[PDB]
Amino acid sequence: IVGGYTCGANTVPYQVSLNSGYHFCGGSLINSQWVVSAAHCYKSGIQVRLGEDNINVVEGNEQFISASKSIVHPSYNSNTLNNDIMLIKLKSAASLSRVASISLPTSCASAGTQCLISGWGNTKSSGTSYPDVLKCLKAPILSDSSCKSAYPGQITSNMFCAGYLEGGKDSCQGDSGGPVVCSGKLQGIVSWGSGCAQKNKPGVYTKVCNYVSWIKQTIASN
Amino acid sequence: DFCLEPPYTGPCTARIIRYFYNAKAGLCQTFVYGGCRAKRNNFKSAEDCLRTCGGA
Ligand SMILES: [Ca+2]
Repeated sequence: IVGGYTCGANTVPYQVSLNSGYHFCGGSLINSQWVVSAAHCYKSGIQVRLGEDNINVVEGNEQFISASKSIVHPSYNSNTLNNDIMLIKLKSAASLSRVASISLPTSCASAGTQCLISGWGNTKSSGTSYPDVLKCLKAPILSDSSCKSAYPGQITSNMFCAGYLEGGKDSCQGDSGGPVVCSGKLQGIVSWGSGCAQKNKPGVYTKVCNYVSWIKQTIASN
Repeated sequence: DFCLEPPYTGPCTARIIRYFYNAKAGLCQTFVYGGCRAKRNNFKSAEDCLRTCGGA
């Protein structure tokens, strides 16, 4: 997260860190046993870390649970990045104030809606600086037209842009799979972009409202 | 020669540690891969990297 602020210990209870010997992606807890993240974060040997604030120090509110299953959307396209969504089943259920699930959306959010994006990714536009604690960013959802103007022929119906055209505030490497929460509902999954916090290049997110059926049914039959 | 190409992080925002052959140093080094659109000078281990590009 470039241009954000320190969220505060366990103020984003649904945020999880996906660890494979180190933090490589974020994710959101949707119930005691399921996590939603990005399809490009698919990796073998994933350990999910809940109740985290400082990812480098054991502070006592953590729960490390290995994934038993990783289901990438059947239509995920690694080239176009369309359908960049994945469900991870926890080997055992998490104990749910510091660890809590986030609600799925009932409908899609509109341009202009203010959302909270969070993660442990790089905090520099030019350079490298990975934080110890969770960073937060409030960014508005942008119109489909401007999104499409920023990324010609790359935006599908399953993606939305959020951020600032001026640049300076954005998601960055290490934030993928994390939540974009608007009005208490999970509306997006951090996905991709052109560089980080560049002018006229806002971040692109997976539009969660289009997968609610798939998510609910997939969770129930696995 | 893809072994002489600079490492490519790509547009995705994961932070996955991969290896690339650094012909200037004559060794395989680590770099942050974003998770998608990998070029060929991108390996999962130093051994794979050396086997494919070593000596390029
Ligand atoms: Ca910790």
